[PDB]
Amino acid sequence: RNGRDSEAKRLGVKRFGGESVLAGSIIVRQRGTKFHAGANVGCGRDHTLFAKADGKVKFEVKGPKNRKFISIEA
Amino acid sequence: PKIKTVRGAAKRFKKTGKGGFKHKHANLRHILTKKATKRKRHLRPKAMVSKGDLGLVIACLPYA
Amino acid sequence: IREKIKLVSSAGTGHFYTTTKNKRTKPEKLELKKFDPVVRQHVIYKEAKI
RNA sequence: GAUGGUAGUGUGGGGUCUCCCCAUGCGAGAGUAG
RNA sequence: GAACUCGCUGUGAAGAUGCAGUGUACCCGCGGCAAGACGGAAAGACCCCGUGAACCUUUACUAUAGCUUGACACUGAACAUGUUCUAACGUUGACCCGUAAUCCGGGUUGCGGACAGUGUCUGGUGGGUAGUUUGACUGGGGCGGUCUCCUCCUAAAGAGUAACGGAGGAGCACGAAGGUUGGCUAAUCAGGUUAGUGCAAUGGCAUAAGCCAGCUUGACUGCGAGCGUGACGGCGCGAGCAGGUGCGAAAGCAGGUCAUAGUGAUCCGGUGGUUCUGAAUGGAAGGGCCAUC
RNA sequence: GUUUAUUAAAAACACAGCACUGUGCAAACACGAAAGUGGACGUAUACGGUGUGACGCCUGCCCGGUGCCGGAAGGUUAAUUGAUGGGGUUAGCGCAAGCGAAGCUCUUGAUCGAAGCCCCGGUAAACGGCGUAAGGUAGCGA
RNA sequence: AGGACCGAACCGACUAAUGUUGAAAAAUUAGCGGAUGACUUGUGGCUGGGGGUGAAAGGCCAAUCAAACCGGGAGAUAGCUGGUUCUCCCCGAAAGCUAUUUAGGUAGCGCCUCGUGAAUUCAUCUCCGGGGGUAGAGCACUGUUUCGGCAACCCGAUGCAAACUGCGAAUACCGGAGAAUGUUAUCACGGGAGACACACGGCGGGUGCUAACGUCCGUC
RNA sequence: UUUUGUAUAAUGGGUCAGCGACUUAUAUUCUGUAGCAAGGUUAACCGAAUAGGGGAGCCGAAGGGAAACCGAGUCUUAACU
RNA sequence: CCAUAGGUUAAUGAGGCGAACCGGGGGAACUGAAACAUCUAAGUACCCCGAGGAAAAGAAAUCAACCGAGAUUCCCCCAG
Ligand SMILES: [K+]
Ligand SMILES: [K+]
Ligand SMILES: [K+]
Ligand SMILES: [K+]
Ligand SMILES: [K+]
Ligand SMILES: [K+]
Ligand SMILES: [K+]
Ligand SMILES: [K+]
Ligand SMILES: [K+]
Ligand SMILES: [K+]
Ligand SMILES: [K+]
Ligand SMILES: [K+]
Ligand SMILES: [K+]
Ligand SMILES: [K+]
Ligand SMILES: [K+]
Ligand SMILES: [K+]
Ligand SMILES: [K+]
Ligand SMILES: [K+]
Ligand SMILES: [K+]
Ligand SMILES: [Mg+2]
Ligand SMILES: [Mg+2]
Ligand SMILES: [Mg+2]
Ligand SMILES: [Mg+2]
Ligand SMILES: [Mg+2]
Ligand SMILES: [Mg+2]
Ligand SMILES: [Mg+2]
Ligand SMILES: [Mg+2]
Ligand SMILES: [Mg+2]
Ligand SMILES: [Mg+2]
Ligand SMILES: [Mg+2]
Ligand SMILES: [Mg+2]
Ligand SMILES: [Mg+2]
Ligand SMILES: [Mg+2]
Ligand SMILES: [Mg+2]
Ligand SMILES: [Mg+2]
Ligand SMILES: [Mg+2]
Ligand SMILES: [Mg+2]
Ligand SMILES: [Mg+2]
Ligand SMILES: [Mg+2]
Ligand SMILES: [Mg+2]
Ligand SMILES: [Mg+2]
Ligand SMILES: [Mg+2]
Ligand SMILES: [Mg+2]
Ligand SMILES: [Mg+2]
Ligand SMILES: [Mg+2]
Ligand SMILES: [Mg+2]
Ligand SMILES: [Mg+2]
Ligand SMILES: [Mg+2]
Ligand SMILES: [Mg+2]
Ligand SMILES: [Mg+2]
Ligand SMILES: [Mg+2]
Ligand SMILES: [Mg+2]
Ligand SMILES: [Mg+2]
Ligand SMILES: [Mg+2]
Ligand SMILES: [Mg+2]
Ligand SMILES: [Mg+2]
Ligand SMILES: [Mg+2]
Ligand SMILES: [Mg+2]
Ligand SMILES: [Mg+2]
Ligand SMILES: [Mg+2]
Ligand SMILES: [Mg+2]
Ligand SMILES: [Mg+2]
Ligand SMILES: [Mg+2]
Ligand SMILES: [Mg+2]
Ligand SMILES: [Mg+2]
Ligand SMILES: [Mg+2]
Ligand SMILES: [Mg+2]
Ligand SMILES: [Mg+2]
Ligand SMILES: [Mg+2]
Ligand SMILES: [Mg+2]
Ligand SMILES: [Mg+2]
Ligand SMILES: [Mg+2]
Ligand SMILES: [Mg+2]
Ligand SMILES: [Mg+2]
Ligand SMILES: [Mg+2]
Ligand SMILES: [Mg+2]
Ligand SMILES: [Mg+2]
Ligand SMILES: [Mg+2]
Ligand SMILES: [Mg+2]
Ligand SMILES: [Mg+2]
Ligand SMILES: [Mg+2]
Ligand SMILES: [Mg+2]
Ligand SMILES: [Mg+2]
Ligand SMILES: [Mg+2]
Ligand SMILES: [Mg+2]
Ligand SMILES: [Mg+2]
Ligand SMILES: [Mg+2]
Ligand SMILES: [Mg+2]
Repeated sequence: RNGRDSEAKRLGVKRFGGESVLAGSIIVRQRGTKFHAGANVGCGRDHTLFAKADGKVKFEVKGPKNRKFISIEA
Repeated sequence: PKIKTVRGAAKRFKKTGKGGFKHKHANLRHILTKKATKRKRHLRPKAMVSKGDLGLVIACLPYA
Repeated sequence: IREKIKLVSSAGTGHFYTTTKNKRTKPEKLELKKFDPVVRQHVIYKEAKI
């Protein structure tokens, strides 16, 4: 009755804290927002977080909800 | 005897200035309504044959 | 169940869009203002056969 | 929310080897004083 | 293959004269016996595999001889659609001649007669005959199950990761269920999402991603810095730029939908469009390009 | 009687007998691109094919399926025939946009059209079946 | 009279032994059947290979038969098996992924080699910047579970979980900085491959019986 | 030899001598080497000629675009930051 | 019935053989397509007929492109 699975989706963190990015670079692929778009970061339609500026990646526990934000530091 | 061109290949590839090959993209013949405009717009321009495929193409086109 | 249809320009060019439609639930012909890139203006587009 | 101990564990070695132990490094969670 | 060719218990490509340990054994015939030398003989016939072969079967596929249908031809006349007619044609009736000849031909006559028959074309039938096809995975093969896609676990805290491992889904829906602005907040009978999400599971969701209303078509066209993921074909995310549009007071937001399934390369062809091509030339046909089936 | 020369001699094959069916003679049928030839110098008491297998007593029910036979109202339907529409070209007429005869041409495919098939019957010593076409009779039975 | 009877010749071939590098590529010996017939035999003739002939065994057609023999197409094709010959020096795999009428074949990629070119390009270690949800743990959640108090719910105490998480390591991985060391150890492009049957052992697991010198992954 | 693995009780060889398996033609690409160099080279053929003649061709010095066409640009688009 | 078929004799020629090449009449399959049917192998092998020192072909109802060429045959290009 079993014997099915789907293709693994290659989700996860593509650029970790302190790595240099160009604008456009994907930082995390995810289902929903485990991570949230901080400063200089967009959120794509599949909740991909991507750099809007050149700079370094910065993850932070920020908000009243203890939520994890991806931002690009100049 | 002269090597014979693979004539199917010659209808699908053209040699560029620096010796690579441009081809037309797959997936833009039919079943177009369900496809996104963005997808279809990016399939219009001709693309280059990749590194892995060049050996296969060159074999087919000895008079490229 | 959904059937493919042609949204065709009122501008008189031949730019058509394509979409689907549930003809059983929506028997009336669909009409929408959409960008015609020949005349380069938003015009009325009206349903026609695919 | 310490401290201490315990669990786990990288490397090397060992045993009675379904599981452990020793050397060394890292060291929780829970609970406790607070 | 070469031999200076013992037993045993172990070992070991897993059943040893040849390895280890050990026991026994002076050298060499002759007659006997067949327990072993996985003895000799035949590149296992069983079994599986090969996109091997053959022959056989059939309502497997494609053909096809044969049989059969009609049209046209050979093939005509007169009356009316049918009937009559004779002259084509048939005769495996009779007779005559070549001729000594149950062949054959020619002649005369009878009978049949535009029929029959044959050619070309054409529908049917057609294992009579022929060429072939008849998947793969698989704790042997078959039978059963499975084959693409999505979600979770196995998966060893980056990614990825197998089994006929453990559990479920998809092959859509929606011109609103899309866009925006402004409001609004559940299950349950005590509280805070324990509800909701168009449809599985997981991750998300209050700034709600839930729900409602008004106004709308951004379910825009041309592009795209950069990046993710693939052997590749591809697939995905994407600021920003140009044009034009919607909502909003404006900042802004909008290139379909909370996200992750809802899919099919190429060929061949259809449809519309087209500052392209047009085999002497002008056209056209066909081809190209764009959109789409 | 016959048979697997060389591992099978049999319950297998054949057989007289039986039945069905074809065949009117230039027979059906067979060998042959054909001419011919066999059938047969035979003619339905004959000949071919098929099944059964001396003899005795017998051989039930089913025609829905497949085949065969008969039917031809109705439907569908080939070559053939080429209506009718559309396109291409261009003598002309347009100041130009276009329009456009004839001829030629590309295409469309009305009408005509047989058998077959669907359809209506028959047929089981046809292939078969015998709890739906009909439900296994007689006889026999570990 | 008779496909009548008994039985030699003659024609067969039921049984057994022998023989089985035979006396013999089918016989001999002792028995056995038919023996006036659908009998047997001499000579000659005819039928030809998808063809013949067949009282039917796929029998027989020159010791050959589910398509004779000889020559030719012909060196058919063989993803299969076998074999592949002198010497030295340098480097040195893979038995994986993806796809495949694919699975013992093949292609791209990975890994080997040779050449060309170029960044402190790469590695180890130290320090710095990261994201984890595994081990362990726990029980608020999803479930499961025991006991007590009250009796619908909840509470106290106690366990359990690959598809539980109000926690959470070691390691590993990504990035940055620095020294030392290392024949550039790295990356790119180009010539040539082989390989895509792996095995056992350690560790982490699925499966199996925490059975297998079992089977399937990850990693050394 | 074949294999994960063979003293293997897997394969092959009784022995010796002789023979017995990556070739050849043409095309194409890369490397080395030689000539000439923005050029290089001729084919058939002629020629008594390994000479010499023969430059028909071929490759190269330009690309882009499906194509018309444009050209150190060109294509894309109404037009490119 | 004229005749014509037929009959007889004469003269002349043919016949049969031979390696390839050549023109014509027929015409496979293995094989390749990683199966296979279109397609391929290939108008090949093979069979048959006929001829000659050669055969066949041959003086445009040919090309070309508005400029022109000038029968046929063979070689090198064009061009995989
Ligand atoms: K010993
Ligand atoms: K013995
Ligand atoms: K007639
Ligand atoms: K298995
Ligand atoms: K097994
Ligand atoms: K815009
Ligand atoms: K007998
Ligand atoms: K019937
Ligand atoms: K044969
Ligand atoms: K490969
Ligand atoms: K290489
Ligand atoms: K292992
Ligand atoms: K083996
Ligand atoms: K053996
Ligand atoms: K070469
Ligand atoms: K050279
Ligand atoms: K450019
Ligand atoms: K063939
Ligand atoms: K093949
Ligand atoms: Mg998944
Ligand atoms: Mg298209
Ligand atoms: Mg502590
Ligand atoms: Mg603690
Ligand atoms: Mg032993
Ligand atoms: Mg002896
Ligand atoms: Mg003996
Ligand atoms: Mg033996
Ligand atoms: Mg064998
Ligand atoms: Mg007729
Ligand atoms: Mg048939
Ligand atoms: Mg057949
Ligand atoms: Mg074949
Ligand atoms: Mg076959
Ligand atoms: Mg299989
Ligand atoms: Mg992971
Ligand atoms: Mg890990
Ligand atoms: Mg997986
Ligand atoms: Mg792996
Ligand atoms: Mg694997
Ligand atoms: Mg799996
Ligand atoms: Mg770019
Ligand atoms: Mg604008
Ligand atoms: Mg939706
Ligand atoms: Mg959804
Ligand atoms: Mg076609
Ligand atoms: Mg067109
Ligand atoms: Mg023209
Ligand atoms: Mg008898
Ligand atoms: Mg016998
Ligand atoms: Mg016998
Ligand atoms: Mg007769
Ligand atoms: Mg019988
Ligand atoms: Mg009987
Ligand atoms: Mg009829
Ligand atoms: Mg009846
Ligand atoms: Mg008698
Ligand atoms: Mg006999
Ligand atoms: Mg005897
Ligand atoms: Mg007797
Ligand atoms: Mg007797
Ligand atoms: Mg048999
Ligand atoms: Mg014989
Ligand atoms: Mg055969
Ligand atoms: Mg051949
Ligand atoms: Mg051979
Ligand atoms: Mg070495
Ligand atoms: Mg795949
Ligand atoms: Mg645990
Ligand atoms: Mg867990
Ligand atoms: Mg590092
Ligand atoms: Mg393989
Ligand atoms: Mg493998
Ligand atoms: Mg394996
Ligand atoms: Mg393995
Ligand atoms: Mg293990
Ligand atoms: Mg085990
Ligand atoms: Mg094993
Ligand atoms: Mg083995
Ligand atoms: Mg050994
Ligand atoms: Mg031995
Ligand atoms: Mg051996
Ligand atoms: Mg072998
Ligand atoms: Mg041997
Ligand atoms: Mg150019
Ligand atoms: Mg083939
Ligand atoms: Mg002569
Ligand atoms: Mg001549
Ligand atoms: Mg002139």
